[PDB]
Amino acid sequence: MNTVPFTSAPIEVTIGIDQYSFNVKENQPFHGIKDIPIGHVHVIHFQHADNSSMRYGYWFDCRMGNFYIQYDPKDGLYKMMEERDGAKFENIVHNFKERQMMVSYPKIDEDDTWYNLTEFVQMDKIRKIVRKDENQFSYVDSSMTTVQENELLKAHSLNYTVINFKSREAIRPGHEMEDFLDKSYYLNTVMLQGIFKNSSNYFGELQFAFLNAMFFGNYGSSLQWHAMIELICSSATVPKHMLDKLDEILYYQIKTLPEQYSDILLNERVWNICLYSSFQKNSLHNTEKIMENKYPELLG
Repeated sequence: MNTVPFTSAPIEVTIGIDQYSFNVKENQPFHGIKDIPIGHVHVIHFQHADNSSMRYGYWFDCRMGNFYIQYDPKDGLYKMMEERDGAKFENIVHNFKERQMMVSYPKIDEDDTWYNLTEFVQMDKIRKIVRKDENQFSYVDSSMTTVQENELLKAHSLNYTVINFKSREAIRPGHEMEDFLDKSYYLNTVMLQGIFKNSSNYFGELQFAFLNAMFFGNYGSSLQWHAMIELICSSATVPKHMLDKLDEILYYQIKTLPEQYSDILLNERVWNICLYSSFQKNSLHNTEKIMENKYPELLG
């Protein structure tokens, strides 16, 4: 299907669906979101009126089942659920009067923003990162730490591939100076060939990390997104089309960020290195341009 119904909206909440956002008044007859473009992952996210620091939400793919949202009194949270296929369900969810109480997913923008933010993101990879369980959708919130964050402090965590520059996995014995300065071995042998297998899987996790940082204020995800960028930029040897694609991917991401700088969304230190010092800095034409236009404060 392409509708995500809500049982009701008993409490005031700001609802995000992908990059769009609307407010639902307490007990306003609201019964969900209709006309969702099938065949991209999607994310629905929530922020309550009384809670500013806490965002929470669900990544899902409408091709994998029928999902709906139900408010849980115990928890005071909106929860995603799966509903088994059925004629009766279809008939209530597609009823004209019911659909009049739903908000329509906005007609696609000519920049094709969502597709460009999620081109490489795949629901099955998302489930491997977030939690392998009985649900086909994945819960994320502002507080979830990453496996990496969990180790820096020496199952409810974000299992991103750990990208550790100071680690011995980054340095070949006998190449201590070379691999410290040039991350090509780490990027190509360890990460691309060993772990991700290809650049699409690498970009998928980079895109997912970015979206979590942005929609949930998840710092661990911001950390991951920056690390994945810096790993490419600080490698003297990068597969040909990978560099060109990265500039385009980053451009859309920077474009979608809020106008107000936030140090949990953009890392000034890393961005200054990538844009102005890194080996691949010249490959980031479009990204550099929008970064300077949008956030001159951070850059000089």
